[PDB]
Amino acid sequence: GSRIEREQHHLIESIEKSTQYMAKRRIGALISVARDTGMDDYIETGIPLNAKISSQLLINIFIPNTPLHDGAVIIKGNEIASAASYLPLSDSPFLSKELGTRHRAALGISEVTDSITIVVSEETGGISLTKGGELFRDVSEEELHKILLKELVT
Ligand SMILES: Cc1nn(C)c(C)c1CC(=O)Nc1ccccn1
Ligand SMILES: [Cl-]
Repeated sequence: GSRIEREQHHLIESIEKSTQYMAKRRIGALISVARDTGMDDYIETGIPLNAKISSQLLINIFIPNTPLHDGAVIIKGNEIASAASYLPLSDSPFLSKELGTRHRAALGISEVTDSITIVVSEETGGISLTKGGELFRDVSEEELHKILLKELVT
């Protein structure tokens, strides 16, 4: 009851710290947090980790030209379920064309699941979020904290 609430805030803090580190260095990232709708089919596409959640591990996963970086990290429950997992690309023509594959993958998974997905752009270092087919582009740290707090702490 209260143990899961402490885990969710640790999940939020882990996302904030890792995205800040990667944004400063323009390291692309794609982190999808599953919810009610299971993402088990997409977890199976990646390399399984089943690891404890930490900002340190999230950073090490997305280091460029490493075995674990090319794809999405999926967080299920209180674990980093998989890395290098593949997410469906959205077919939306409304998505801006200056955004890349990570943004299109984050939008695609938000259209068929209720998951919260976070993106770090390797071109601009901007942090974006997707939920329910919508895109919050280049959010600030306050905006990111408010969205994650509302959507991840039940
Ligand atoms: C869904 C899918 N299956 N397969 C074989 C491909 C190539 C895709 C789409 C895709 O490129 N998704 C992606 C790209 C970057 C990060 C995360 N997902
Ligand atoms: Cl990108």
